[PDB]
Amino acid sequence: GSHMDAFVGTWKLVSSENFDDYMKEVGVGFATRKVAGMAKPNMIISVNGDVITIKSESTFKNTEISFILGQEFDEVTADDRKVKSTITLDGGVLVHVQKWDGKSTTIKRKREDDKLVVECVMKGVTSTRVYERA
Ligand SMILES: O=C(O)c1ccccc1C(=O)[C@H]1c2ccccc2S[C@@H]1c1csc2ccccc12
Repeated sequence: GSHMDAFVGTWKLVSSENFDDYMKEVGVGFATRKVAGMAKPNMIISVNGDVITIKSESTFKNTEISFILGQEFDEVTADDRKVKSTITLDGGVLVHVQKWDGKSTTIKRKREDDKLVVECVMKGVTSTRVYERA
């Protein structure tokens, strides 16, 4: 077993705050913001050995990333950015940094009670997305 197994499972989005504003800051265009903003993704997190997989499934897009903590990888985001991603587990928080075009955004995922809370930050703008078990 591992600490990381607190995140494993199938999660459904229950609330969102400031996600349109976050996407604006990231540089997502109007039409993508509208359709992505309507998405209610389910997030499936699994671990096999050292490899963590996070899959997000919705009517907008289905995406999947697999990675080893601390080891950079190339990722194509749901909004079609080509980014360099590094994911670490710091003090029980999964911290995902994406770098592209001289820009950076950080996505933190934390357990809080029966929720999985996702905080996305792009410069000064934070979006909070709350998931519960499916
Ligand atoms: O939805 C989240 O909770 C989330 C948080 C951080 C990173 C990715 C996500 C996602 O799940 C992303 C995703 C992936 C597949 C299907 C639908 C969605 S909505 C969201 C997303 C759409 S454009 C964009 C542009 C920037 C960031 C997210 C996003």
